[PDB]
Amino acid sequence: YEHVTVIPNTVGVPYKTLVNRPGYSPMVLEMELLSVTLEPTLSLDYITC
Amino acid sequence: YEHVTVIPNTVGVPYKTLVNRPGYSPMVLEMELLSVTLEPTLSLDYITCEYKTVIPSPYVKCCGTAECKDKSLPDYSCKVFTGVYPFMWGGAYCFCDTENTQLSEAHVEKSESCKTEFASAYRAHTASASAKLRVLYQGNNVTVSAYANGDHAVTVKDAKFIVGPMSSAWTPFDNKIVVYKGDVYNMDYPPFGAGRPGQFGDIQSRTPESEDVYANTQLVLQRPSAGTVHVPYSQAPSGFKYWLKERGASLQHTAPFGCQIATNPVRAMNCAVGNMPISIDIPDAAFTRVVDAPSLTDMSCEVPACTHSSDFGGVAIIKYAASKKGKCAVHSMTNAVTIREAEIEVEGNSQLQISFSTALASAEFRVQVCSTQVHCAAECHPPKDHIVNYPASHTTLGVQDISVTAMSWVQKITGGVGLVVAVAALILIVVLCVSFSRH
Ligand SMILES: CCCCCCCC/C=C/CCCCCCCC(=O)OC[C@H](COP(=O)(O)OCC[N+](C)(C)C)OC(=O)CCCCCCC/C=C/CCCCCCCC
Repeated sequence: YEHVTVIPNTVGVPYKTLVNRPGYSPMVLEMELLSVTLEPTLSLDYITC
Repeated sequence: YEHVTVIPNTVGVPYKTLVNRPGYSPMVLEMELLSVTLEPTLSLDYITCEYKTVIPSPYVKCCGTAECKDKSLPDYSCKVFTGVYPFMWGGAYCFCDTENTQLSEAHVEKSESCKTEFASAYRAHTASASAKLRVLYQGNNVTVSAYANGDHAVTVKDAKFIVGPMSSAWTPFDNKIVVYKGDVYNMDYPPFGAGRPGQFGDIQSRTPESEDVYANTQLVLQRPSAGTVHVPYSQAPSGFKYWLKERGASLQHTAPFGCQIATNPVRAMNCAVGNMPISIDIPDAAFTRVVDAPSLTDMSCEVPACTHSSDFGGVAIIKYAASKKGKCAVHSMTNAVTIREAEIEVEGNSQLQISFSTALASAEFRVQVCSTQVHCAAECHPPKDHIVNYPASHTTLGVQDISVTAMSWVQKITGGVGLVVAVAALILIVVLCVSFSRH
């Protein structure tokens, strides 16, 4: 059962989301962003020494 | 005690029936059709096969002219060609350069493959239905097989079953059918002895072992090439071989109602048309006195969750208080809702769970445990899967006005419009009364 949810991008703060499906008992998932990384693609221009 | 009921002819879908004999605890029987077979009566018109052209070695008459003979062979042809100068390997065959004739002659016959490779052209009169049924009786599955003509009652476990007759005479075979070996086709083959050349039926025979053969292949003899001792001819190619390539799709792949076709004998299996009248006779020893049966009071029913998903997508929980321990019949008194369970064990003060299938988006129905019924209702969600590999267990949604609760919107709008119309009519009639009093 695909369940799309949105949590704020804050790191280290747990967020509880409710996964509810008819015929099945509701499920709650506790999730917590441990780390988020942004990796720029670099195109070196020149080296200075 | 004898009971009669009618079930839809759909194969593989169980149905529940209620046997409410007065003075006894009601009994619920479940019957499911395992297979339904139609086997038409066949009369063999003729057979077709590949022909062979029998050519005797030509008679080349040296220094003279031969004469055409005559006989009654299937497609006998004879022609005398004059002016031939045939050559064999060692030199000319005829002494003189001319005044020679060749007596070419040929006929046709059944091949030797007609014992194995043939197509039978039948005439299907009428079907003799026969059904094999599985009935859940006394909490036991017992398989009952019998003819479906409404007669030929069969007895198992002291019960007497009579099944049929078919509610519909529909059959997937026309009057004229042909069977190759496993396939059957609905085709209108030519009359025996009137078959066209180069088409199915160019050579016919009453039986594969018969000797008399009709063959119309327009065999025409042709003039032999100069200096050759052959017998050329022009003939329409075998129509049976042409048919084999251009057969098309058999009845097994084109029949409606999801029919299945077999052979030896030819049958039509699982025709999903009509309904099956079935009558059951049960011994009095099977029933129980209503007093001796457990009695149930203080029944409450709730639906924790439900879904109209064609596969018992709903569950109902029923609380109850029982007089004594014993089996009890569960029956849904609403065609729109089908309940899987048939009988249940009941004891003390406890609760029991049942599963039901429905098409209503809002379920409202009365479940009748033995001798006592309870109202039940809840909302049904729609399922997520679009397609499934099995038929719907429940019946159709409903032939009439089974729209869901939250039709309260319809009630509200209709009531408001009716109130406005009633107010307008009242104003009209009061002013009419006032104006009619005035004079
Ligand atoms: C001044 C103007 C006058 C002009 C007159 C207008 C005439 C127009 C009409 C002609 C009628 C058209 C019918 C077409 C033929 C269909 C036949 C059919 O094949 O019939 C399908 C079935 C009916 O079965 P039957 O009874 O005939 O079979 C029993 C048969 N016998 C009775 C013989 C035993 O139909 C079903 O079952 C399907 C069930 C599906 C139910 C759909 C529910 C739709 C509900 C919508 C509600 C909207 C939400 C409200 C929200 C409002 C908020 C404000």
